[PDB]
Amino acid sequence: PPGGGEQEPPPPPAPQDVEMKEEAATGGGSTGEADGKTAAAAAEHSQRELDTVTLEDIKEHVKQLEKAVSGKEPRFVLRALRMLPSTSRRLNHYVLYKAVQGFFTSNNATRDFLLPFLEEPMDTEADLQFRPRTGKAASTPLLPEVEAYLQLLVVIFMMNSKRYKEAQKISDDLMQKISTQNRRALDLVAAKCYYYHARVYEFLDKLDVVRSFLHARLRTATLRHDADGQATLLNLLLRNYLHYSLYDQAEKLVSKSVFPEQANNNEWARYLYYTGRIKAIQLEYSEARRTMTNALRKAPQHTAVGFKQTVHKLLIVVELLLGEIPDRLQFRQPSLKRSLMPYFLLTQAVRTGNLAKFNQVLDQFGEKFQADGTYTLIIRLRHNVIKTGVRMISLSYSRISLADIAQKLQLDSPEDAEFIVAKAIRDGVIEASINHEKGYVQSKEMIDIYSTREPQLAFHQRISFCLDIHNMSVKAMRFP
Amino acid sequence: PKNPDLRIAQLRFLLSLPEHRGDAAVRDELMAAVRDNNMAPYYEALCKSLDWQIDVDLLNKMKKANEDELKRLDEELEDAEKNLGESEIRDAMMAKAEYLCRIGDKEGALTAFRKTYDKTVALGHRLDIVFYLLRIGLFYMDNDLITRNTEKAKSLIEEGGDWDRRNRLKVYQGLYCVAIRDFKQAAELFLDTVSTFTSYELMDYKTFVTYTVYVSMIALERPDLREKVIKGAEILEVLHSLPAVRQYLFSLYECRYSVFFQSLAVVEQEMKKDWLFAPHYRYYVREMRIHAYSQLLESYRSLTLGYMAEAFGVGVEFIDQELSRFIAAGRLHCKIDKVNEIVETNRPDSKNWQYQETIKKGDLLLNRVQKLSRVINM
Amino acid sequence: SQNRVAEFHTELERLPAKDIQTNVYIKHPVSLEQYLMEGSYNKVFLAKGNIPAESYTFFIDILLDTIRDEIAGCIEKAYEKILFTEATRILFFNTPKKMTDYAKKRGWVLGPNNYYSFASQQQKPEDTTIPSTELAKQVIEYARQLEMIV
Amino acid sequence: MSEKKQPVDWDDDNVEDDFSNQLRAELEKHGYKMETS
Amino acid sequence: YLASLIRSVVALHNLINNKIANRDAEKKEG
Repeated sequence: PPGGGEQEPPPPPAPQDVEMKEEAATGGGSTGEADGKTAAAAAEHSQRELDTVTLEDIKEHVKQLEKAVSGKEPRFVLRALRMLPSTSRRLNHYVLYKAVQGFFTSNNATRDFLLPFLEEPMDTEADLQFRPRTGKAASTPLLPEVEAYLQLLVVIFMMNSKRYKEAQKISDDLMQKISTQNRRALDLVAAKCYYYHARVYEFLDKLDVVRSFLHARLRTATLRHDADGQATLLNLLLRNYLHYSLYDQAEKLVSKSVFPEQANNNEWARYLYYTGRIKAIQLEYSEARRTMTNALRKAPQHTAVGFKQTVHKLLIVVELLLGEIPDRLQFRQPSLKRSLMPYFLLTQAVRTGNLAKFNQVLDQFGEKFQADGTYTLIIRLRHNVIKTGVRMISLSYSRISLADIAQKLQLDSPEDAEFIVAKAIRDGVIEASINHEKGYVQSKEMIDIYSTREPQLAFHQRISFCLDIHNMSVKAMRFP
Repeated sequence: PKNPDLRIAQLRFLLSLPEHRGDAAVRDELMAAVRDNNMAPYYEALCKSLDWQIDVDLLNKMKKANEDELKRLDEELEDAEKNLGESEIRDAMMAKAEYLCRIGDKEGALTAFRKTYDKTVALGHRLDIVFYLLRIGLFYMDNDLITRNTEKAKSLIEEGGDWDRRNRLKVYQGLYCVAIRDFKQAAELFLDTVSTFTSYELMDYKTFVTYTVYVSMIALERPDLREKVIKGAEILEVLHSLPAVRQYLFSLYECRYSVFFQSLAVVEQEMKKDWLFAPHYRYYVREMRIHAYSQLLESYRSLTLGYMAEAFGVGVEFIDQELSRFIAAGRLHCKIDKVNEIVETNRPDSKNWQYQETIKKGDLLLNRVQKLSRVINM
Repeated sequence: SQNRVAEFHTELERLPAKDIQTNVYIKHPVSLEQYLMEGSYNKVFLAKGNIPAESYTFFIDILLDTIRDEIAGCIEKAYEKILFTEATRILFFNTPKKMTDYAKKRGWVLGPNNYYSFASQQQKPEDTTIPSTELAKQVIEYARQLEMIV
Repeated sequence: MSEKKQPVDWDDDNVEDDFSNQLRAELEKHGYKMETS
Repeated sequence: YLASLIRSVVALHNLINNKIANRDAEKKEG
C-alpha cells in the first residue's frame, strides 16, 4: 500500500494530460496541413513525428496501467468523424476515456485485446480522412510492444501488426493519394518495420524476406517521384547486405541509383559511412578517408550519439596506412574508454619500430578487433609499415644516398631498398627521382610558385558556392 | 600563515619520488611534524615513509587538551554572549577552524569554513575566508576546489574593496604554472614585481624572480623581451646576486650557444626537483632547444652543418638526428641535405603566407554558413 | 596471377579462421600476396618450390611472368640510356633470349650496357598563356549570375 | 536520434602531441657526448 | 572571396527575420 497506493497519485496526472494534449495538437496540425496547403511537407508534422520518436517512446516500457496510455485505444476505438457532431463526439470520447481513467479503471488490454483494440479501432465507421492518424496510432502501439524490452509474446505480435500496417499503407498508396503524399510519414513506418524484422532476425532468421519486400518497396517508389522514400530504403538495404552477411560486397558496388540531393541531413551520415566502409574494404584509400571525414562532421552535434565512436575506430585504421593520426588530439571524454585500449597501443607501436609489441597487442585484442568487424589491420597494416618510414625520409632529406636508408630503415640491403622506393614513387606517396648510377635519390624540383593558375582554380569553386547560396536563400522567402 | 608551511609540501614531494633521498629531507621534516602538533596528516605518510615511533600518545593528548579548552571557551562565549555576525563567537570558531587547518585534515576545516561563511556580512572577512580556501586547496592541488573559489572571489566580491586583491594576481599564476597549459598567462601576469607578503605569500622573493624569468623566456623570445626583462632594474637587483640565472639569460641573448647549453642542462637538472614544476620539465627543455635552433637558423640561407658542429656544441651526427626529428614534426622551417652536408632554409614569401591563411579561414566559415542554411529552411 | 588484386581481398572476407590457423591451401596464396605487397621479390622465387597441393604450375608460371613484367614496368625510365648490366642484375635470366623481346617494342637496348632508343621523358609544355577563351567564359558567367534575378 | 548501434560497451595538461621515451635525459646525452671529443 | 561572402550573409539574415515574423504573425491569430 505505501508503495503502490502512494505512488499512484503522482503518475496518473502527467500521462492523463500531457500525452493526450500532445497527440491532440499533432493530429489537429496534421488535419490542418492535409486539408489546406497541400504542399504540407514543410510543417510541424515532421517535428511531431520526431518528438514522438524521441520523447514519447522512452517515457514507458510496461503496459501503462491505470489506463493512461493503454486507454487511448479504447478512446478512439469508436470514431465516426463524418460531420461536426461525429468528430466532436469522438474528441469527447477521448476526453471521457481520460476522465474515466482518472476516476475509475478504464478498459485494459491483457496482451490479447490489442487486436480488438486494433480491429475495432479500424471498425466503427472509422475515418479515412485521418489516414495519418491511423498510421500514427497504429505504429505507436508497435513501439510499446517493440520497446517492451521483453522479447516474449510481443515479437510475433509485432511482426503481425507490422504486416497489417504495411498492407494498410500499400492499399492506401494503391489509390495514389492526391496532393497529400503520405510517404512523408510512411518512410518512418518502413524504418519501424525494419526494426522489428531485425528484432525478428535477432529472435529468428535474418531479414532476407525483408530484403525482397524492400526491393519491392523502393521499386514502387522512384517511379512517380521520390519524397524521402528511397533515401531511406537504400541505406536500409545496404545495411542488411552488410549485417553479419557483410561478406556479400560484390553486388552493392553496382547499386548505381543516384542518391537524392535534398535529403534529411541525419541520413547523409549513414550513407557516407557505408560508402566509406565499402570503398576502404576493396583497397581504395584516397577517397575513403576524405569522404569519411566529411561524414563525421556532417551531423555529429549531440551528446554522445554513439556511432561517432565507430567512425573513429575506422578512420584511425584507414588513415594509419597512409601517414599519422592526431596522436593525442582525439582521445577525449566520450571515446576514451574504448579507442584508448587497443587503437592507441596500436598507433603507438606503429610509429615506433617494435614489431614484437605489435604482435603482442594483436594477440591481446584480436577478439575485440574481430568483434568490431574491422580485422583488415593484420591483413595489410602489419606489412605496410615501411611506407611511413619512406614518407618521413621524404619530408626531411632532399638528397640522400640510398645506401643510407638501409641503415636508417633496417633493410640490410640497398637493392631491395631501390625496389621499395621505386614502388613507393609509382604508387604516388612520394614524387622523388632516382639517379640509377651512384646511389642518388633526389627530391622533385622546388615548389615553383604558389600563384600561377593553381590559386584561381579554387576561387572559382568558392564563387559557385556563394552565388548558389544567395540564390537558394532569396528564392524561398515569405510564402504568403 | 594560515597553512602551516607550503615548504613541508615541497619536502614531502622531494622525499616521495626518490626513495634514495629518504635521508636528508626527513631530518627536518620530522621536526616540522612534531612541532605545532599538526599530527593528523603525517600518520599516513609515515605508513608510506619510515615505519613508526611511539609519540602518538602525547601528541594526541595535547591536541585533545587544546581542542577541549577551545571548545569550552567557545560554548561559554555563545552561552554568555548573544551577538551574531562578526561577534565574538565568530572569532572563537575562527580560532577552532584555523587550528583544524593548521593541524588536522581538510574536511572538518572546510566544513567549519562553510558553516561560518554564511554568518558574515563584512566583505573583508569573506575575502579572508576565500583566501584560506585557496591556500588549503593549493596545498593538495585540489583542482575543482580552487577553480570554484577563485571564480567566487573574482566575481562575487571583487567589486568593492580594492588593492587587497594584488595578493591574488600571483595565485592565479601559481595555478597556471603548476599545470603545463598557458605559460603565456603566467609570464604576462608575473609581470609585476612588487610582491607583498614575503613568505606569508608562499614562496620567497628570489624564488619568485627565478620563476618569472624561467617562464618569460618561453612566452616571448625577442619580441621586445629586452624592454620587459633586460631593462628591468628591479629584477636586475636580485639576479645580480644569483650568477647562474643572469648567465643563462645573457647567454641566450648574446648568441653564445655552447655556454647556453651548459646552462640549460643545469636548469633542467634543478627543475627536476620541485613540486609545481616537476611535471613539465620535459616540455621545457624541448621547447627551448627548438627555439635556439630556429634562432640561429634565421640569418642564413645555406648553412654547412660542419659549422654548427662547433659553433653550437659538438657531434655532427647528433645535430643531424635532432634536426631530423624536429623537421619531421613540422617545425624548424627548412630542408636538409646529406651527401655534401648543406642545410638549406626555405621560407614562404609573405604573399604565400597570407594566401595560405585565407584559404582555410574562409572555407571554415563557409562550412558554418552551410550548416546554418541546412538547419533552417526545414 | 591474372592481376585482379582488387577482387582478391573482397573474396577473402568469407573465411573466418581457416585462412590463418591451419589449412595450408588457403595459407599459401595470401602469404604470396603479402610477399608481393612489400618490395620483397627474391623471396618469392626462393619460396616458389613449395606447394602443398598438386603442381598447379600452370598458374605459377604465369604469376612469375606477370611479376617480372610488373617489376620491369615500375622501373619506368625517361632516359633512353641506362646500363643494361643493371637490368642484367634484375631477374631477367637469359642475356638476349628475352632482351630481344623487350627490344622489339620496349625502349633501350638488349643487353648493350649503353642503351640507345626512344626516351620516356615528359615535359608539361604549359608555357601557353592563353586559356583566355574559357576564362572569359567564366567571367561572363559571373556577370550572368549577378543579374537576371528580378 | 538513436541508430541501434549499441554504443555503450587523469591530467588537464591538455594535448601531449607526440612524446616518445628517450630514457636518457638531455643532461645525460650531452653530458657524455662532450666526453668523446 | 571578399565580396560574394558578405552578399550571402545578408541574405541569410533577411531570411531568418522573415521566417520569424511570418510564423509569429501566424500563431498570434491562432
